[PDB]
Amino acid sequence: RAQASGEVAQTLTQADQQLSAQGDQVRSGLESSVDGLSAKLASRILGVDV
Amino acid sequence: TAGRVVRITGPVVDVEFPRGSVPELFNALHAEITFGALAKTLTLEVAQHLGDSLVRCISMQPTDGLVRGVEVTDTGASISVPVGDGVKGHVFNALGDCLDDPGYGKDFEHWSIHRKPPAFSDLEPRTEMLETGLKVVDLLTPYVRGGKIALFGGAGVGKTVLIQEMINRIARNFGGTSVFAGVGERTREGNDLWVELADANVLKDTALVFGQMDEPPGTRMRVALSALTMAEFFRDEQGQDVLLFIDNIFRFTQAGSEVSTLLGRMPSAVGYQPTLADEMGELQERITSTRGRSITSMQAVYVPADDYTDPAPATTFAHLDATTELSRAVFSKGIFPAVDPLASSSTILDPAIVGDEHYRVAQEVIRILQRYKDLQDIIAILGIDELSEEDKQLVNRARRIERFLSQNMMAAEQFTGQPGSTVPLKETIEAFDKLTKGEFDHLPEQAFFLIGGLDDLAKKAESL
Amino acid sequence: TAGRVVRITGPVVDVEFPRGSVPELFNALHAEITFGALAKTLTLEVAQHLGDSLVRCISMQPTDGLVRGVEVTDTGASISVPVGDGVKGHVFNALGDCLDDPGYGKDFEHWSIHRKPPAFSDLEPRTEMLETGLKVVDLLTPYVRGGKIALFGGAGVGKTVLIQEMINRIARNFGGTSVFAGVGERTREGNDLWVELADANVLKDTALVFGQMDEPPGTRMRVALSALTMAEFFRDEQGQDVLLFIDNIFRFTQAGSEVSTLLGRMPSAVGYQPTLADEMGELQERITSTRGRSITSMQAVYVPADDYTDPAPATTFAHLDATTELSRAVFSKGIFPAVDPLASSSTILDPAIVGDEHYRVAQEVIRILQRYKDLQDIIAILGIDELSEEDKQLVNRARRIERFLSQNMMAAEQFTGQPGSTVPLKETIEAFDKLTKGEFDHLPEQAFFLIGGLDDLAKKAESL
Amino acid sequence: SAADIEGAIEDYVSSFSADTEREEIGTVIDAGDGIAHVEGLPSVMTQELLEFPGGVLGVALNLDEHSVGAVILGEFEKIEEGQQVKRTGEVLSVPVGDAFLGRVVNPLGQPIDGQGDIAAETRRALELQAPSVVQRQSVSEPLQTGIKAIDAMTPIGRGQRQLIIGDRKTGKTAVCVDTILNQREAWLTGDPKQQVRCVYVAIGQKGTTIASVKRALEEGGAMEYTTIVAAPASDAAGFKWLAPYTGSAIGQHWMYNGKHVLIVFDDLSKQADAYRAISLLLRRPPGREAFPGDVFYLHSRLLERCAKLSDELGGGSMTGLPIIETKANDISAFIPTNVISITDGQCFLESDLFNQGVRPAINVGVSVSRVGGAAQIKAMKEVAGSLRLDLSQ
Amino acid sequence: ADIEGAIEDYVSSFEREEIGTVIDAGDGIAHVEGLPSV
Amino acid sequence: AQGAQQIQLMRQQLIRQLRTGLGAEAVNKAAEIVRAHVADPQAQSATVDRFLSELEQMSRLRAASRQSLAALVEKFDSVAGGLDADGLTNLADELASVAKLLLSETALNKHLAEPTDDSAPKVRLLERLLSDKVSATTLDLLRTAVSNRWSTESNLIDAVEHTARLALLKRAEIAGEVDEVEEQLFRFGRVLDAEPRLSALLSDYTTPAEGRVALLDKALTGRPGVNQTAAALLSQTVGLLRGERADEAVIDLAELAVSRRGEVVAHVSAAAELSDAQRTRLTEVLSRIYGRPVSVQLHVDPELLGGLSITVGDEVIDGSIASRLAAAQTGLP
Ligand SMILES: Nc1ncnc2c1ncn2[C@@H]1O[C@H](COP(=O)(O)OP(=O)(O)OP(=O)(O)O)[C@@H](O)[C@H]1O
Ligand SMILES: Nc1ncnc2c1ncn2[C@@H]1O[C@H](COP(=O)(O)OP(=O)(O)OP(=O)(O)O)[C@@H](O)[C@H]1O
Ligand SMILES: [Mg+2]
Ligand SMILES: [Mg+2]
Repeated sequence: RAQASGEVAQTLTQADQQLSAQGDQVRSGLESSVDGLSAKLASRILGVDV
Repeated sequence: TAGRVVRITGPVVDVEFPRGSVPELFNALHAEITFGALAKTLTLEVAQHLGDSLVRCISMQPTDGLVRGVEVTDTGASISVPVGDGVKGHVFNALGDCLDDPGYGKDFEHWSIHRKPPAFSDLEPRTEMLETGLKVVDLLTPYVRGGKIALFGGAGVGKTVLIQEMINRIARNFGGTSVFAGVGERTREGNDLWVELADANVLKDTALVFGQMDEPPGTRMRVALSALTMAEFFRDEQGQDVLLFIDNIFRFTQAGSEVSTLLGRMPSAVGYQPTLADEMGELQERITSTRGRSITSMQAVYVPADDYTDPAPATTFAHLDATTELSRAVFSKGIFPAVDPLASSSTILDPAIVGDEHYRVAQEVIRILQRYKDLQDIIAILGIDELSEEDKQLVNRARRIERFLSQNMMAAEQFTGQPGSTVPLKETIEAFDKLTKGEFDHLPEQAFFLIGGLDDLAKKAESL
Repeated sequence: TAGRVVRITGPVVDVEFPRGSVPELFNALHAEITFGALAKTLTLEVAQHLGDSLVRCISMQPTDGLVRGVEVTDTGASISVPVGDGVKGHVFNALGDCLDDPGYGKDFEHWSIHRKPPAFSDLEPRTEMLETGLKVVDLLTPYVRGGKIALFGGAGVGKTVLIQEMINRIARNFGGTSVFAGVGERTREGNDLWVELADANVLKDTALVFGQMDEPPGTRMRVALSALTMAEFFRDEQGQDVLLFIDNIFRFTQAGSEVSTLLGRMPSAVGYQPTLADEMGELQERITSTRGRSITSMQAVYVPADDYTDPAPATTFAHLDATTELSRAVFSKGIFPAVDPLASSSTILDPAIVGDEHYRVAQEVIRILQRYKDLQDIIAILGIDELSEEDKQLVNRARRIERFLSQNMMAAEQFTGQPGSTVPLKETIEAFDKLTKGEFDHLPEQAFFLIGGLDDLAKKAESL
Repeated sequence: SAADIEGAIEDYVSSFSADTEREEIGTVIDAGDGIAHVEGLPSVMTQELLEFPGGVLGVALNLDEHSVGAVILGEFEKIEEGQQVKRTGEVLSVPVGDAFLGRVVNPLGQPIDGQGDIAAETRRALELQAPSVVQRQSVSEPLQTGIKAIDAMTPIGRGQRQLIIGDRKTGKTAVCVDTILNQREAWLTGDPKQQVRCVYVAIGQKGTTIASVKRALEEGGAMEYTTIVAAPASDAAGFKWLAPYTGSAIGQHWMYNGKHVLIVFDDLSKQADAYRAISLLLRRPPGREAFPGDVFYLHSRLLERCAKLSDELGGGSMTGLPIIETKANDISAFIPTNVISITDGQCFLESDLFNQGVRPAINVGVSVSRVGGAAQIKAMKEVAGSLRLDLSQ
Repeated sequence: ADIEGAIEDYVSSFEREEIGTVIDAGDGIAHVEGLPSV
Repeated sequence: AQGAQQIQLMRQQLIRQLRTGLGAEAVNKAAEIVRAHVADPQAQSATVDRFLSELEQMSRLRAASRQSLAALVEKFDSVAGGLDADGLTNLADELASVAKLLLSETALNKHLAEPTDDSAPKVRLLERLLSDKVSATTLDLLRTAVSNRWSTESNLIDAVEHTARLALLKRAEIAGEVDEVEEQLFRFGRVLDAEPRLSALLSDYTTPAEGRVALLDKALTGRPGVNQTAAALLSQTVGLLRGERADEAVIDLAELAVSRRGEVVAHVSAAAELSDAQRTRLTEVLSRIYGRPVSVQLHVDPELLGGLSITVGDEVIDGSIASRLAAAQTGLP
């Protein structure tokens, strides 16, 4: 059980590092759309093209 | 001319009417809840006239969804329930609507659930014993045919089990009509009773009325009256011998307490409504049996806080011929069905009715048990070995009597596994007479626990 | 603009504002008293909105001298206290005004005494044991580091002395900071604690917030929140480990009760505020330790009339990781720290946390003491002489165990002159294992009073 | 990882709309201690949800000629006079669905575990009527708690309402958490007729205790199928009063879809205190022990919704393990006896027996299960038919 | 000045039969407006 | 398996954090965009017109008091139908005077408002007290008011004050200033809504009402532009507030003035003064929706971000662009 907990902790830390890096990567992709998404939302609230 | 909901406070609704159309007290009014999830027709019972053409009503269904200013129409008559031979074999709620077959009694004769009790000129005391088959009841708390019977109990001491057993013992072979009124009891027990009656083919002779505890105070107040109206129709309009089981009658008074403060009444002792005694007296006096017209009523009376000095049980005690008092102290000792042999009483336990042998045996049993109860304090500290020889013999006999008053009941089969048993009255008298004279002091006390009869006593003595 | 005082009812002041300037709840308002010796700027805390642009407020200084119609100016923010490393080593009142140096802290950062409790996601259960050196605490009620500890007790049983003992045992060598919050104990005790901490050189690491008995209820119910805001700042902004001594959180509930009576809210069971549980939860869920940052808290709880069923002790019991219920019965026997071993408990007395041996010894001790308690009436009437030999031996070693749970606390040196001891946990476990096994049941009972250890036990045995 | 990061925002923006409609709005005239009186709102329903501007919700309890007395369900520090109160148009209700498994939620159903929003299937009103007498069937399927004393002497069946009652630190929460944990073997079966879902309603418990319970369930795998409706002691009296009903609604949603639920209420004694506080703040005159007259109703209305539905209604069930804290070992108090009379049994955990080494500490004599053998497998019924009465003797 | 005298005269003004009207009625109690000589 | 679930939860947590960040940034950018767009006057007018197009496709008295007040207003109509401007002014002044008398002489009001059926003693008391001081019409109105029963003593003062207001309202109607009085009363309503401190000072009824009316004359009603009838109404109301706030009292008086002509007031909030075309369109559409002619009271609130909002009674139609912005911001998953 201790060995299983240790290996689970190891894979958890590895996955945490990998997911943090991959989220840092996908941050640029999200920022690539942020502007168009904001424009679309503004147009939707106004009921007309922004 | 119709009303208008002005003020809503939980189960209490105030309704304003035009000055010329204020409904009478206890009239039924119909409001409407239109919210989809809770849409319904809400039956209000006028409880007070509070001036300026405002009435104050106790809602029967939950008021959740009711809107201020919603129109309230006046029926012109009090809450009415169906009556007749038709209501037998069916389940109704407080309002008289059928549960197992909706729209069943919509065209039966309808009686208002509010009526004055029978005139004092029509009352005749009942002095005929009702043989149950339970040792303790038959010996020390002999029930009355046509009288009023009670099962007083704290919380979870077996009132429902014992009342179901009482249905099993009295109603199975009863040639009359039964009416069971679930007044704020547990719904699971109501369903078990319904299925048990259907299985035994007693349902066709029984009409069930349920006001279970999920319902608001109004239904828990008026369900007792709704069932009692069917009982009164069977008593008066048909001359049938009637059985009227009620469980739990205290939920009636308790329900009145819940709306007591919202109705504007100052609370009496222990937080009960000031009209506790008057309301309970009306309801209980409606249950009596006039001469030539019998209602054998049995009511389970909840004792709050296991306190028999509480106002509700104390006020109810005056309304009963026999009172089987269940105590948690006895229940804790394994002695099912929980009866305190000393607190319980009966008005027919007199030598002129039950006979000299029965009276002598019962009263000697009470003497032994009271002496044992007094000695318990001494024994718990000084030890039994320091008691008198006569007192030591009495303590042994008292333990055997306490354990022999226990019985394997039919309804308790699922508590003990073993099947139910019935002890004839003569056998109970003989067995307890022998116990009191010490003809069974040689048997171990555990041989007397949950046996029900002398043959079972001998068999269990052999098994030990 | 400003408002006007419209009603004054003891320490409660109603103030009317214009329509658009009504202050938010818990804002600080400044009124003026101009009469001679009572002149002062009076801090009010908004407690309710009454409508018509009135807010009902709690005075932090006594209102004696306040005049109807006097201008009230709202500060626009809740009562704020200074926070920072500079707050340590100094004495503050509920309002954050320093007493050792009156002008101190005005240039520090100020934090509202009112804030939301830590988010549920930030909480995790603490399970590390805080070894104190007291036998009873280390054995039967292991204190939790980063958890909540309480010391319940009637008047004069030793709550404050044990608080001082734990300041001497925990705070003395603690790496992090400490906060002591008087919440309605004696000003004499506050001064004694201040001088003791200065003498022990622990003052530089601890912040003292007092608001003692003589203060009005508002002060006595916000001093806990002020000290707690200081502790929260140390927990969150400095990342330090924090001790938080409160004596007495009952006086916070009692001040709340007084205010509620003055605020016109209907009383609860025994006169306490209807919001008793809500107020105590708001106060004590802030004291919790979030994930990576610990705040150990030790609270004295006054139980009024030695009644542990009182709503205030009962409400606070649910909030505590470890409880030490001081009992009058144990105190009268001279068994200091007067802990009732059976009523006191800890959440970490679990074999998965303290180990198999510690748990087994603690449960054997509790078994012996509970059996001794069961025999209490027989011992009172007839004494040990009538007991069975097994029970006689058990009672002998139960008396020896109960007396060996007593210890010579280092804070008690001021009373009995005897120096205080410290028993490591392993030695406590071994000694109580031997006691429960009877290895010491030949020594006289007197050898175990206030001895604190095995070597000291042998020395005192030689002395006798 | 996926395009959902931008896809969800795109879908929300494209589908977002705030079409105007008549709001029927009132104004606060009095607020404090979690109670707010609202002038206006002519068409507000009783127990309607009112939206205060800070996103805070209240429940319209009192409906007088002048004002609406609502109980703020959440942070009431932001409610002030002159403040603008919208009616939600829906009776007191909570979101429900399978998405609540493994989540810690407020009595309003919104999460407090820090994870994402819950994709509720629908909304269920908290005050829907309990199953009637003709809609139930006898309790006959055992609910294995894993504790010999309970499963032998006071068996708990599916559809039963077993009260765990006792003083402080007598093993109550331990019993309930062990019962929840023992259902993992059934959950892994994948059969809805065997799976028992759980809802642990924490009332007036400090947050760290609910976190400890959640960690105990995670370490046992019970959070795969257990929901926690947490009303920590910090939360106002409204949440502590509403949490049992929110748990009951979440459980009932599964109950009426043919699934078996187990509901723990920890403690109903703290719900009674919160309801007392709410009623006194609303200025309802109290009854005995300062409690409202409706305090019995409060529990029955709740506990009676735990039932074994008939086959016509799907066969589902909801088992209730209400927990009551007795003061000074007095089982004869008001609320204890109320719940004892509302439930189908007791497990009276006594501190005396707990200290004597009897763990789980069931007082055999006082404890009872009115379902009895019907909630036991035939082997257990045969082996322990008279065990409880034998131990009492 | 004349207010007190006129008020007293009106009060004194309050062999004809006296009949009141029920205004409230609930729980066995009835409030009856009028009947000044009751 | 528990570790696998833990890493899956970590992944979902990261996904949700990314979504939250992206949504917050997008909504903030959209808020900036909409704030910029609404700044244009033509664009703001376009938004208002679009909102009107969207619309285009869509008391405190119990039974006894209610009936008695209805009868009192009916008799007031019957009697004052043939009155004159001077007569109506005298009626209003004397009704205000007797209201003041009843307010000050609490015992006199308590005896006068006795709900008993026998009205003759009450009428005799009213005569003996007040017959020689007032005119016949006001005396007859007061006698009928006292004859009918009232649910509370305060309701008699409420009714006499209501009749006093109706007297001045009929005076204005006869003179033809019905619209001017309503609008100009609304003018003071808004004025007293601002400078809230003043509203409190007027609300003080403990101090003699002479000081309150003097304050009102010095501050508000002493100017030449104030309509005489509305000034009399304001003075009458401030002299009889009896705890009702001055601002609320004046706005309620304006509501009564519009109600007496069958219309209902609608309070409209906009970012800027709406033009005449959209003003008349709004009035027509609001009348269509509420089935009753409406009078719109505009309020300039630039914080709404260029939208339009309406409140009628207890109902609110919120088309404000700021409201939609808030809904979008709080609507993030
Ligand atoms: N460990 C001890 N050793 C010796 N004497 C003690 C000890 N604990 C308490 N006492 C005695 O009890 C007295 C009261 O102790 P303490 O000040 O701690 O009381 P308390 O329980 O906090 O009560 P209060 O409610 O008055 O604050 C001490 O002054 C001393 O006389
Ligand atoms: N069967 C058991 N065996 C051993 N230890 C137990 C058992 N049941 C409970 N305990 C322990 O006894 C104490 C009782 O804690 P528990 O949470 O079960 O009590 P509770 O009834 O919820 O109390 P509280 O009123 O403090 O919430 C804890 O130390 C628990 O670990
Ligand atoms: Mg002290
Ligand atoms: Mg617990």
